Amino acid sequence: ATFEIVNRCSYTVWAAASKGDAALDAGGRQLNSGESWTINVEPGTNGGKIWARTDCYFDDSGSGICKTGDCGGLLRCKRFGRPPTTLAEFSLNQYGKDYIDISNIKGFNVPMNFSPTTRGCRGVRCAADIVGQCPAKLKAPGGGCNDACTVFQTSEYCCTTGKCGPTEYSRFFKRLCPDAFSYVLDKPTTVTCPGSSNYRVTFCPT
Repeated sequence: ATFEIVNRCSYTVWAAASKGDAALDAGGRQLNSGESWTINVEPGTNGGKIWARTDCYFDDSGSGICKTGDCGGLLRCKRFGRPPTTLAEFSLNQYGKDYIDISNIKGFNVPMNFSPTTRGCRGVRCAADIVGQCPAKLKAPGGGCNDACTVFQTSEYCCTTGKCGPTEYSRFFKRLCPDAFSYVLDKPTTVTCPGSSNYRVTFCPT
């Protein structure tokens, strides 16, 4: 599958793509304002994620740090990023279908649209000013809006037992972005697409 990753933000982002124990394609790249990066994701990829990283500093070997979404200090991500990260999530060619969603379960840093570029399904978007509106206790001093599990580490926020409900904090994300997951057991907002669809992830879509 092809993913076109497009930065419409006025600021540079460092895109990242991983399935948690491996990079997808090159794993990461700088995207200046307006730039597009096309990656190839292996068919059958289960639990893939794409995100933006902000305020990164890398040396000549691709080692450094990002203020949001850092993946063990690498330009080319092999692992998932440090919250807060708005997440484009996908599992491809799962019994003949693709499954896509946006998640705020690991917080929010950059607004994003995640849409198919091929026929047969719809896209999802979380484009509200979640950082600007972020509850005081969730504001990441490094930048972005943390999820409550990251901040408070409770069974209720982290859904440790598999029995959690919505919270004041999850309802904040849900109110601003109804089409993204706000907590682990949220009513699913997953879109079913034809197997082997292609996609575009757009940062700052509005």
